[PDB]
This record gives sequence, structure tokens and C-alpha cells, in this order.
Amino acid sequence: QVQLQESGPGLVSPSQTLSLTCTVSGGSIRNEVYYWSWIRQPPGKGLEWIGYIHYSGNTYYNPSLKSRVAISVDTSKNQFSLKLNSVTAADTAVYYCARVSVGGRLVSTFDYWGQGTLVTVASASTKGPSVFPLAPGGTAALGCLVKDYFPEPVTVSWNSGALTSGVHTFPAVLQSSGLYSLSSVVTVPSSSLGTQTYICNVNHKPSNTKVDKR
Amino acid sequence: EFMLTQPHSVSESPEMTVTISCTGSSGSIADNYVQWYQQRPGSAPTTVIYENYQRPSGVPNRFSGSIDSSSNSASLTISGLKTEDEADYYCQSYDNSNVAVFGGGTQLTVLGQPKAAPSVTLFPPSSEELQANKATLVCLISDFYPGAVTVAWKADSSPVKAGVETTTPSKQSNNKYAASSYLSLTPEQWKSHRSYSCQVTHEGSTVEKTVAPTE
Amino acid sequence: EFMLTQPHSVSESPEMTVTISCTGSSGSIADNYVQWYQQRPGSAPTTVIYENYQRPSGVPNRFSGSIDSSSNSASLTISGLKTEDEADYYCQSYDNSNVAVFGGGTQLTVLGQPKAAPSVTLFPPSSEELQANKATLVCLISDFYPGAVTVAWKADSSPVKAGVETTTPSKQSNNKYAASSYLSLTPEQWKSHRSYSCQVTHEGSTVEKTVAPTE
Amino acid sequence: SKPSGNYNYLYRLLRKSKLKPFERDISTEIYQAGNKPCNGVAGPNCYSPL
Amino acid sequence: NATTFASVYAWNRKRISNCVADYSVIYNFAPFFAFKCYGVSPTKLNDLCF
Repeated sequence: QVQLQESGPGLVSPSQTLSLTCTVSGGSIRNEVYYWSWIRQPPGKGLEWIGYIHYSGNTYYNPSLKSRVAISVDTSKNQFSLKLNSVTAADTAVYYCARVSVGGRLVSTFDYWGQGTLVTVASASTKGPSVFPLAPGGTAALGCLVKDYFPEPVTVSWNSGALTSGVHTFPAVLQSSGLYSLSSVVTVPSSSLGTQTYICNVNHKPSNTKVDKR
Repeated sequence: EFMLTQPHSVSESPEMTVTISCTGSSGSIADNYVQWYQQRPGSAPTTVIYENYQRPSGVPNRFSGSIDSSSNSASLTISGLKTEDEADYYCQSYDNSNVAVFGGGTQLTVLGQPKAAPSVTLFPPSSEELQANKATLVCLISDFYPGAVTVAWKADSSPVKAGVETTTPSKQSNNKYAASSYLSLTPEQWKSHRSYSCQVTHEGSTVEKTVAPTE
Repeated sequence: EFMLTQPHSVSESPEMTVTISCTGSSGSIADNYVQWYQQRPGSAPTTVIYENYQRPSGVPNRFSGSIDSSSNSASLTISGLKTEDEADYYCQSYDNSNVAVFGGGTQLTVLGQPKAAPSVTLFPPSSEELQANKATLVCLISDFYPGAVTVAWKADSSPVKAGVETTTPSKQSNNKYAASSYLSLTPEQWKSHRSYSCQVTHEGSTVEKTVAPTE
Repeated sequence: SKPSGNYNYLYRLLRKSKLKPFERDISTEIYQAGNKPCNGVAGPNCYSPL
Repeated sequence: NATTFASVYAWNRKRISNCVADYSVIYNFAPFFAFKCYGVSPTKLNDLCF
């Protein structure tokens, strides 16, 4: 299946150059759609087209962001990157990379999209994530707490993805001190104490931090 | 430019026809192929309409529309609205200078959904956090349809003086909301009080937990 | 399978562009070359078009054609058709399994040909046939343009129906028709009558012979 | 010569050196003859061994 | 690297003579969508003379 995945630095400094990398799998850039674009989406807002690049060198950038957007492509690794110089605090948005169908009559059909990443360009209160367990009838409930993390794109899991029935997640919030908090719980029967222990897993993408705790 | 325009939100009862129109403030909308995309809460956008009259596979037949250059409006009709159709929609076209522009977005809200009572869940700080000379209470709110739900905290005689953070409610994938609350305090204050409670306020109802740290 | 289908006949005025069509059933017309062969009544076919665009030496430049890839069909056209181009044409192709398939053939009919009159001629039985104890009248018809020409026989004073045999009219070498009529009878009946007459029915005219066996 | 094409018989397109008398070559590595490496894949200026 | 090419009905005609035909420039640039050679081989272009 044709799948796309966003990657790159998740933490950018203000007034510096932003960098991202999109990974394409299941197709060749030079033949599949001949064009691959970037799209950003602010929190709670709509999509915003940035620009696409052709493997032969044809490029088209957004007029509102012409002087800052710089796009390059790799004709061998099947990957394309995006550069954004002179970033501002308002540029924090959930970036995406998608493909454009050009083999037809006209350019259209934004069919496939990536997973997205919330690139943060703020450098204040940069700290590492921390985890804390939560205290736990025919059914039982328990969860784990994650706080003190500034980078928003964090990932959580339970029992390494095995038997995730009853797992529920809640949205995050930015505290007044400048750190986010995340909470997730799971509902399990009381007779499930024999196997499939209640392990909660976390993974901090911008720093590769992985902590396992019960 | 090719700046499109969409209404911010639209509501309609299920089993009815919904009319959605996206207008192009600049340039003839019929000069290029106009597309429509759907983005459910917490998911990637999905193509709905292409070539202005065609629909790809997998999309139900409830999505159709047409383009009128004389009124520069992108017509879109939703026949037989249901709960699963509650998602965002974006009209997209292309400028004459090959500049792709996406619409401002439109939040389709299913108004005919029944009422729902908010669920309350509270967890006291564990010993692993108390050993770090800190404490934080985690309260959970969900299963509530109306957005007028607020939060409240008390400590056995009165509200808590410490700072309290409240999460912003958002739609889930199952047509429901999600929220949470946090309260940070010192372990000495957690031990020097009799009980703490997370109070959730709803229209004509309220539910609390009242977890006691001692005994 | 590549079954080339041709129409039955086609007609068009001379000095113009006369186009003959030939459609294929299935397969792919671009895999194998299409050829056109001209065949006249009483003669072997002759190659006219090969490699779908080429024409051999000696053939006039009026013969041409093209291949329609949108309908996987072949076509034959004559730039400035004249009277000598009136003949049958067969489109031929090949199957992917090395199988040659010939078309059904289309009869080209020049509409601009003028009318003509039948050349009725009747021959009496000779002395050799009479010595052979038999007799047969030969009423030859030629140079007649229409194909609906019928025959008739008359005795000395009344119509008679003997063992009459009538030939089917066919094209000549000069694009006209030819026919023949036969009437066999015994020599005693041939001598017992004063005259015999062959009648030929033409569109707008009729010719009789009235040949007498004696004197 | 099957009607749908008989692709069972293949011939080597090119090689960096000519074959010696009675020298069998069964290599299936992607032959490269351009100014840039092919990394074992059929790039814009890369040729298949067969 | 010209600024404007002529139309297809009036295509430009240019002749090369009395100069070193270093074909390495098209390999160094290589923005091409397709590349085919007939008669001669793209590997031995610099090894032949015309």
C-alpha cells in the first residue's frame, strides 16, 4: 500500500531555518504521480498549500511564502524535503506531505496523505518528558501520566500494542509553566490479572526517549 | 490569487439533505478542477470529489455536487445525513499560475444527536510521584455531547487555592467529546488536607468523586 | 480473434472522395498490419494496400487509407474515384496466434454510371444440333445497365412455357451486365411452328426477336 | 513464440567487457554504464543485465 | 541552456564543426525525462568521432 510518513527535526529555533523530511513507500517518485507537495495545518484551522516539486526540477511555491520556502527532492532515495527560513512563532502548525495526480489531463486529485507532525518553533522552556504512574467489582481501571514535555508530537502505547482493548486517550493541554501534560487510561476486567500485564509505553519522537513502566 | 471561502460551521438534522457552498473570492472557479476532501477528527484528509462531478471508490453515494462559474460557488449536497458524516470539509482548486489554494474549512455538526451525560473519573497521585516531592491529580471528563460543560475543584471545605489547568474539549472519532483537568500541589498539602474532589458541572446535573487520601 | 467486418456495398459519385470502412471485432489492430486487396469478378485478387500506409508500384496514387486507433478499425479511400475503380475490396489482418483473417468484402458501385440499353440477340439451333436429335434456342442479353432485367418467351401466336433456363446477370469487364436465355425443344416441335420470339423486359423498354425456323 | 509473448528467453544487454570464448555469465546484477552509481536499481541511466 | 526555443513548425537548425564535442555536459546536467540512442552507444560517445 502507498504510505507516506513525515520526519525531521521536531524542535526549531525562532528566526532560523525549518527542515522536514517526507518518506515515500510503495511507489517511485519519477513515475507514480510526478509531483509531491507539502501542506501545513494550524491547530483548529484548515489546510494550507506550500509547494510541490517535480523530479526534473519544476517547482511551484506559495506566493505568500515564496521568499522563505525552499523545496528539494532526491531522485534516488524516493524522499523529498522542505526548508523554511526566517520562521515566526505563528508558523507552528501540523505539517503534512501529499502527492498530486498529474498523469491525467490537469493537476488535481490530492488522494494520499501522510500522518502529520506538529512542528514547534518555540525554544522557550525546552525540557524532556517525564512519566508517572496512576493508582488503579468485575472490572478495573488504571492509567499512566506524562508531563513536563514541551514537544507536542509524543506517542504512547499499552502492552507494546498487544491486546489494546479498552485503551482510551485524552487531549493534552499547555500549562502556565510552559509544559504539556498527557493522560491515558485503559479499562480491563478483574480476571485479567493472570496474563497480559498492564504495561504502558511512551516514546518521545523529537528526542528518542523511551520509558517503560507499570 | 485564488482565495476560496467557506462557512466556518454548518448544522443539520440527520436523514435530511444538507446544502454546502464554497465560493471563490478571486478568479474563475471553473478554470481548474475543484476537489473536496473530508478530515474526520483525529485523522488524515480523504478525497471525496474530483473533476468536479466524479467521486472515487469507497466514498458513499451521499456526496455529490457541481461547479457554477457564473456564481463562482462550489455546490455540495449531502443527501441522507448521518452521524458518521460529522467531519470537516475543504474545497480546493488551482490558480492560473499553478498555485493550489485550499478552502477555509467547514465543520459539519450533526444537531439531531441525543443528549449525553458527562462521565467523571479521578485518580490520586501515586507514591512514585510523591517520592519526587510533587503531586498532581488527574481528572477525566468524556461522553458529553454539549460543550457547555465546565470544571470545578474543592478541598473538603472550599475550592483549592493551587493552580488548576483545564483541557480544551474536542470531538472524538465516535461523535463524542473529550476533556481532562489537572491540579498540581505539594505532597505536604496533599497530606495536610482531608479529601479532594473533582466537580463536573452539567446542565441540570453534577457528578463528583470525592477521593480521600487518608483512610 | 480478429474478425474484420465489412459493409455489404457502398455507392458514391465519381471525381470525389469515396471512402470504404472496415471494422474489427476484437484484439488489437496495432499488433498486426492491415492489407487491402482488390478483386474483380472472374479474376484473382490483387494487392493494393500493405503496411497500412504503403502502396506498390503500378497502382494509381488515388488508392489510399488510414488506421483509426480510437475504434481499432481500418479505412480505404479513393481520391478522385472513376469508373475503372469499381471492384471489390477486402481488408485483411492477422491474429496474435499467427492466423490470417480476411474481411467479408464490400461491393463498390459507381453511382455516376449512365443508363444503358440491352443488346438482345437470339440464335436459332444449327444443323449439327438438329442432326443430334435436339434443339435449343439461345437468347443472349448484354450491355444492359439495370440488374432487374427479366426474360420471356413467345411462340408463333401465344405465350409458351418450355424447358426455359435463365442465367443470372453478372458484371462484365466493362462494368456492364450480361445474361443468357435458353429454350430446349424437340425438332418436331421446332418444325411444327412458324416462328419463335424471345422477349426481354427492361426498365422503360422491351425488345423482341421473332425468328422464324423456315426461310 | 506464445501468442501472448514468450518472455522465457532473454539476452544480456551490455557488459563492461566482452565475453571470452566459452565464458558463461549468469550474473543478474544491475549493469551500470553512466557517470553515477545505480545502487542496484534501474535508475534514469541504468540498464537491466538481461 | 538557451533562452527560447523555436516552434515545432519552424524548428532551429544548428551545425557543429571544428570543435571538441565533450558530451560530458549532458551527463553532468542530466535533467532529462527520457534518453535513447540509436546506432551509437551512450557509453562510447566520447570514444568515437564523426
